[PDB]
Amino acid sequence: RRFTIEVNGRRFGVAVFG
Amino acid sequence: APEPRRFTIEVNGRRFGVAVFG
Amino acid sequence: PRRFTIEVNGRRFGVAVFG
Amino acid sequence: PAPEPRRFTIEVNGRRFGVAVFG
Amino acid sequence: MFRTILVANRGEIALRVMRACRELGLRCVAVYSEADRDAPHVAYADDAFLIGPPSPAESYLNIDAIIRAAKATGAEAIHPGYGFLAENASFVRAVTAAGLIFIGPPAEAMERMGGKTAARREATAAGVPVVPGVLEPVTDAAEVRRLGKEFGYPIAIKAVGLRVVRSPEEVDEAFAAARREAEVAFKNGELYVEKYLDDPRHIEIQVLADRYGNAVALGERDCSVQRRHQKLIEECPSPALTPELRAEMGAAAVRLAKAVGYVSAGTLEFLFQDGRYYFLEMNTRIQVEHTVTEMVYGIDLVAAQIRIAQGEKLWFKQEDVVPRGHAIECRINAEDPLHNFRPALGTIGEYHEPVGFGVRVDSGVRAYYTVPSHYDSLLAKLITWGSDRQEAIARMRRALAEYRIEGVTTIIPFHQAALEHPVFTAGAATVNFIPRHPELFSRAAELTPPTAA
Amino acid sequence: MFRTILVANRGEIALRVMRACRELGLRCVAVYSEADRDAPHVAYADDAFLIGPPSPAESYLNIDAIIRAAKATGAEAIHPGYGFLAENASFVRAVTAAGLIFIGPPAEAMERMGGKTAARREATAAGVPVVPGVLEPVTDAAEVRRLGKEFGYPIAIKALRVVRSPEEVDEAFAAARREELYVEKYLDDPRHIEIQVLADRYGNAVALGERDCSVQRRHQKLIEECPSPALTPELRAEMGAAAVRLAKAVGYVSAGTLEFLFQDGRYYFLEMNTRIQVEHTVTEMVYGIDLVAAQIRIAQGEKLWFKQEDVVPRGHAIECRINAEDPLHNFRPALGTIGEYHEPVGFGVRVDSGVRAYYTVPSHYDSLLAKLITWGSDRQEAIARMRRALAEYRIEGVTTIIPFHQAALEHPVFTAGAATVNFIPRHPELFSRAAELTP
Amino acid sequence: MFRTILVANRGEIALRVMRACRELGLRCVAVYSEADRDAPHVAYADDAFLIGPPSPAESYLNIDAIIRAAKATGAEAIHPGYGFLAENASFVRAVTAAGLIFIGPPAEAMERMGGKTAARREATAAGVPVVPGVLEPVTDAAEVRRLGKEFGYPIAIKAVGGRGLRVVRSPEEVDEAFAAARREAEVAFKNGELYVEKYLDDPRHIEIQVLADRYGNAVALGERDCSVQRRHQKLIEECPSPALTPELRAEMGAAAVRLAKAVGYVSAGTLEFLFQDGRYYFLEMNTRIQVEHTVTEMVYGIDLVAAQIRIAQGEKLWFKQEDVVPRGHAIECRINAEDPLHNFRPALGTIGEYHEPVGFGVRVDSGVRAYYTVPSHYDSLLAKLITWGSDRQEAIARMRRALAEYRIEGVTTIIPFHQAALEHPVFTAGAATVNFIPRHPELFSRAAELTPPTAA
Amino acid sequence: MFRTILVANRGEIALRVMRACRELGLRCVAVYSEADRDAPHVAYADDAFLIGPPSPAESYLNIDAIIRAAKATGAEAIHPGYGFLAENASFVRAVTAAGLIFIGPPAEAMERMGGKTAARREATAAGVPVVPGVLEPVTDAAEVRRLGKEFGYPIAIKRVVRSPEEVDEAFAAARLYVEKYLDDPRHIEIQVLADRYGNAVALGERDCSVQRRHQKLIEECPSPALTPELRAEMGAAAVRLAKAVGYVSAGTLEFLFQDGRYYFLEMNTRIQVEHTVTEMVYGIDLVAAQIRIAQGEKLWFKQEDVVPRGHAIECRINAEDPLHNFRPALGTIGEYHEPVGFGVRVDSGVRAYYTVPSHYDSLLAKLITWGSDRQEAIARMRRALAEYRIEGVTTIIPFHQAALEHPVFTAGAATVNFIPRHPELFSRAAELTP
Repeated sequence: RRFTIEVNGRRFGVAVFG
Repeated sequence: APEPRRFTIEVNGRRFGVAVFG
Repeated sequence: PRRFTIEVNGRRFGVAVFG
Repeated sequence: PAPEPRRFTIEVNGRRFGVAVFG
Repeated sequence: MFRTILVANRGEIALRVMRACRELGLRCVAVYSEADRDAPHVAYADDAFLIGPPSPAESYLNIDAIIRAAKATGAEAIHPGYGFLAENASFVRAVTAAGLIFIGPPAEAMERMGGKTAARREATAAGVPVVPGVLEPVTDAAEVRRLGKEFGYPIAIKAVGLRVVRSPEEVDEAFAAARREAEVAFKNGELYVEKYLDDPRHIEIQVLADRYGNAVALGERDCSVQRRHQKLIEECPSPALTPELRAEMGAAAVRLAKAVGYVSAGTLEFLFQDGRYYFLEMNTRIQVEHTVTEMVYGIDLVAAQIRIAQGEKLWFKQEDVVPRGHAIECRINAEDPLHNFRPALGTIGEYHEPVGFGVRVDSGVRAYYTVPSHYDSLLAKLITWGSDRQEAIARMRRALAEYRIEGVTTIIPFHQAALEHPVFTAGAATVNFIPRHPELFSRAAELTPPTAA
Repeated sequence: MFRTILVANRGEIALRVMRACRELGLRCVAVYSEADRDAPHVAYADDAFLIGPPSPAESYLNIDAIIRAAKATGAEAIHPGYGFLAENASFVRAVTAAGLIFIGPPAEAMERMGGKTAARREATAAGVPVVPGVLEPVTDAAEVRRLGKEFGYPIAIKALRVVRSPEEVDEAFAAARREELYVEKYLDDPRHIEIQVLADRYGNAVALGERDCSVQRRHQKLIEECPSPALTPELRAEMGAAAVRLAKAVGYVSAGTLEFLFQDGRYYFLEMNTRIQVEHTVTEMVYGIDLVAAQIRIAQGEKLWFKQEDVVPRGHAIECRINAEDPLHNFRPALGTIGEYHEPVGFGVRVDSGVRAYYTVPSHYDSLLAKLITWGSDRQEAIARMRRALAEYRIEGVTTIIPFHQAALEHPVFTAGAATVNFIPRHPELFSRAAELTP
Repeated sequence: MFRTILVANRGEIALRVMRACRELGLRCVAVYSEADRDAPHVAYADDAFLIGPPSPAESYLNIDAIIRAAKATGAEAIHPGYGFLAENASFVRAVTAAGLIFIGPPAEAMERMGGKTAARREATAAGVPVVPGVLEPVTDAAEVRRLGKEFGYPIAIKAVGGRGLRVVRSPEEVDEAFAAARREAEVAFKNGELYVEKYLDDPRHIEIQVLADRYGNAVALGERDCSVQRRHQKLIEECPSPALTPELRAEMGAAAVRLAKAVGYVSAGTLEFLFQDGRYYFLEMNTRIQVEHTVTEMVYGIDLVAAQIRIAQGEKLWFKQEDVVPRGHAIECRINAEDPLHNFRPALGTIGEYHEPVGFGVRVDSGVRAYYTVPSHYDSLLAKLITWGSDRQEAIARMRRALAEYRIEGVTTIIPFHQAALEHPVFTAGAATVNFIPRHPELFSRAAELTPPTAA
Repeated sequence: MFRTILVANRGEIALRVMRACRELGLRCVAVYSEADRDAPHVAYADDAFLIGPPSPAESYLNIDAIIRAAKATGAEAIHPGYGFLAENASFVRAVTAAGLIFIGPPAEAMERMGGKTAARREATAAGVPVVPGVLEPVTDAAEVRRLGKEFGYPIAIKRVVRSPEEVDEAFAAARLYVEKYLDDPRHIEIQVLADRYGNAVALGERDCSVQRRHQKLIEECPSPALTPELRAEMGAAAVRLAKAVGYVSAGTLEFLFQDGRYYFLEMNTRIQVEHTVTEMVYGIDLVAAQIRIAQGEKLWFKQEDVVPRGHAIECRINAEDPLHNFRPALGTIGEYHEPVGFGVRVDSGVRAYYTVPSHYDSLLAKLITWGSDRQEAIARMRRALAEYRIEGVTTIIPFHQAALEHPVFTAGAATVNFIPRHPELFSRAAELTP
């Protein structure tokens, strides 16, 4: 499960292993 | 161009703003 | 509003997700 | 009592993290 | 000079240290086992870390785990508190190798005063009285007799006391019984002799020192009222001490502290009978009952430890140490006073702590909190201060009555009974208060209310 | 010796006095209006009585009702507290005629110090300085000038105008007639310094130190501290000695407060409060004395158990009043229901409160929810503890001035000990910081 | 010595700078607007930050946003790239005040060479020839004639309109042209003020690359012929230029180094000249990396982006002018995503299938990928196609093959135009001038012949 | 001059030669077995022909089939590439007899340099050093010792003998031939380009010493171990040998370099797999040069024009498992993303969503990087290796990444015994493999 997240501007590539 | 999901998250009193895609 | 507790590799962090 | 947590392994930009969420 | 400190403890003391950190503008980080995840000290701290499972050995006693948590949280110093690893030189050395400051005495001093025998020897140097004894295996009954005359009867036979000998003739039977008992139970069978004090009082002296050799004595404490050998009530000042004896003991404490190279707070415990005081052992840490000394001498000892850890020279001198008023502390332990102080467990339902001038509550519990069983019984400490001893006793009685802790049994009834007992009111409480007055438990029951969870 | 005493008050003081009653082995009886039936002080007391409807006039200021409550509950003495009937000599006379003991000054002393003018006369007869002023109306502009030379500029015309020079007196008299006047000396940047006095029925009196209640908004106090940073050891003795002198002259017999104004090394008497002081807490923590307990004993006829040589200050104490007001909107009264209530805890933290969790605050009477008091070895400690306690005091549902307290305790002027009566006016930056600290 | 560098640009150049960072072991941080969220540069980067809304003024030209992004990502230096704030002294001064290193020339040099008037003045001071002209207003027709004698006909009348309102080849024509130019400026430009400059009938655009260090060492890294241009925007660039002689190359290189050192230059810069009849004239200096640095980069074997970073860290030049040697020939064609045959009007859309040409001597510097929607809010440059050869002929053949085998399906590109030019006899001979496209319209007919149908 | 050229090969090399064909304006015809119908080189070519079934013996090695393809497709010359009928004089004779031009050395020259023994004889003439050895069997132990004096210890029995005493026992254990043994040699090879008219040039050296079981994995130019003096001597020797044998087109002379001395081993008669590094450092298209020499152009440059610039390194992307003794790995590649940038060249024979034929080699592609100095080439190669995406099949790319981080490679001391002596490479390889 891959999404991209922007914490106050900073781009982060996350990958949740349920 | 799916629109993002925008939340305001407070972690230990520090308000960050998040935008999730996908 | 949505309040949880999260332990990232041991460190406790108090989160509040609002909306 | 003591509801068990939800445990996930999250990789952020190649950094493995062990996460436990309560509630 | 550090900015964030990690508290390596739980419950009451951990909150006590954190409050001091907050007042001094420093960040405090908490460590907790799985059982104390919902504990007050984890919520209070600025940051927290999970050090292990509920087992003390795998959590709060894990040296490597604590140091790793400090690195993850950015801690630069560690406050041991009063239990786990506070007087463990190894923990100090691990902290030193990791580059962090130990908020306590140095390792070498801690070691020299670690064992009761080692402390007694350091006390013989520096001229501090100790309990007249041999501490070296006695060979026969004849040696006991000669040592009995030298020390003065009564004397007591102990093993590595088993029996108390009041006369020279009584020594052969007791020696035989004491040997068999040691062999059978402790698999040792070697004994030693010490002088016995029939009705002693437990008086201890608080000392504060700096990295630079300045040491001061911050008064006395009477911790005489104990069950088994565990304190239940402590008060400062002690009614048995005279102003002159108080100065003499403080001087001895500072001499002993300086000889051992002490830094930080510590407590030297003595036994007091018939106008004479005897050193037993030194606690190289903060004491649970430091609260009463804080109320009478108006000093924040935890803040003092932090300043001394940051390298400050003592900001005051012995002339500045002045007692005002009287303070008494009743320890609110979760035990059933009416059934051999059996451990009490459960979940605290409704919690309302007493309030007022001269009332202090250092607690490690809250309302709707399940008390962890793996550790101690101390839920909280109820401390009152007064203009005179009578005032302090009255406030303690009111606070005790108006303390609401529902769901778990506490010794709060016992406490109230004690504070009514005529012996206590006079200040004749000796170590054998509870053993010699079993009417306390009758009164306790009357004040024990029916309870339900 | 009386055994049960009735507390003719509510809220903070009512609970505070009851604690003193409990400690002394005495029975406390509460009085309540219909608004205060479910109030904290009513539950705490051993007994309670309904004195009337919510209007202060028909309950709490009703002498006959309070006397009736004492009769029904068997009380033998009444503690007035502060406010309402505490400084009403008539209430004292009614209380004495019913056979009950008034835990306070005698009626005659209360009267001699009642009015500001009467108090000024008693203070001059006792050699306590007063503000230079004329008691009668000023006839012409010339008299203002001559009075100006006598007192020293600046001076002030009152029924208002502040005149800094003899030349300005010509215009100012014109304006004052537009709005029948009198003249008094004006102090540019004074400090409110008050002295606590304890006395016994037998003429023995002691001075228990000073208090700087200078941070005030519209003559209403907000922060109080002991000792005052502005006083010197010599000034403290002179003012304390003067306070005892005035007290002995009027025949005082209970706890009292003499309020002065302090500017340019000189002190001037203003008013005497013939009651317990709201901020007696700071004095209690610094000198280690239970004043309410002391009142009860001196009322019981005990001779003073200590002397002035025994009165010793240790440490520094600050009190912030948790008033239910909007610090950001001209301290307008805020009312509502308190949801979650958690008081700060620790060494040297005292909370004298009249509220609880899940309590709807009566909209009548005062705005004081509770009083937060901190003690430290030095002032810096006390300031640090107050900052922690203010942050960790949880009062949900109602607006409090706690943000203002937090900003003030961060302000450089307060940190330095320069708090004057004009502290709030001269630094409006407090409210910006207060805005920053609100939810 | 800094470890993390922030690239304040997008598209092709941002990827080019980031690759230099990776090879040097440095972390690259990307900044992106909302339109370029799914852009290639963002993903390549080690870390990234939203600079702002799609509007260029609110994103890549927003100085405070870029600096704020650098602080959040921990960047210690900023690479401007080409365009946007790369030649903006305000951005340089803001970056210096924030404690960051600007990977480029210093602010003062940038300002001294910023405006066309200032640069020509600085170039005459350093003994670099400039276009003979009078920047102060010319009052009457007689002054034009006198200025015509000194400058040499033809001359051009222009208004304070960069290209001549009128070109006069004889003294007799000046009365008509002066009258015509005045109305045109008065009515439209709104200022009757004119000025006179020398006119070059068939010039060639030749530019000199200059690299300098913080310590005053400067070197000239060769020439570039950027003559083939539509309007004034370059389309094809090659290195070396066929029109230059070995002697002129040194003479121009020396002039470039003189100006760079005289102004206190640091990092990479490009001095642009006009060349006709054996004579070179200075026009302007670009205080940044050049889009066409690739051809020089391949002919002289130097990584200029890496060179910029090193001198930014304070390294002294690791080579000398004796070490600057050209080998081979390089050509660059701009894949600009605009419609040839339709006056290069912007072409937009989504790129479906993307297959880049590959081989020895083929380089593709791109800012696009397959299944990518090309943002319309900024530039048109999708990618740059560069080829190297042993001789010019080889490089042209590789460019011809690479152009044919470059697959971009969703959007129209000028790739047909490139193919026609590279077949043109004038280009094959090396005679392409600035007027190459205007003078030969047969290019567009051949372009139509090579244009695949795009449909929708 | 021919217009249509047939590439009798597949995969990487086949595409490389075609690119040269297109650039020179020539027609490309591809040959493919049933396995390579969907192969990149058949799609790229202008024309294609089916030469046989997947078995190499029945397809790419079938002389008659290739000649048949040339006739059907109209090809006028054939480029052999490397590894299939290349260095096969028989194929050359068939191609010349069929009326076609062979884009390589002539048959007679190719034959003279075929066998190791035959080449050594041609090499001793023309003064090129060879490994001291005896071509005939060694009769007794005494001859080994005597051969030990002539050659100088260590020697090798065909066991390694370090002293005369060990030769007495070692000879017994083996029961031959004797040659000098090099403890830690380096693999140095010299590039030769020749003309139909007797003009020959040496285009430098290459160090292809990082090798497992005599199979090259990494190649670089120039060699850090060679000095300018050795470079001239070795290149001259290469040209000397070529001229004596009548060479035409591209060739590679492989030497062994130990303790400042070089010894000839073999000459490969065709194009080199690692010719890429030489092309990048010396700026020459060798395949184009081969085509030009084939139509009869005289060499367009002289040894003075041969100038090295920069440093180039090549990593072979082999479909093999490094963690398990380079075991052939096979499968289908899903997503294919090649590294790109200045100084990065990829010669590939695969594409995205391509099932790799198992009947042939393991070479998926060749990754070549060039830099101003060797350090750039190392950094550039390390980035390219990281950014090469081959998702369906296991490759030796992890091995390459570990080698390029290793201290010995960084210093330029990689010998033919590099991999045996440092097994830490495979530990590092495991870390980068998941």
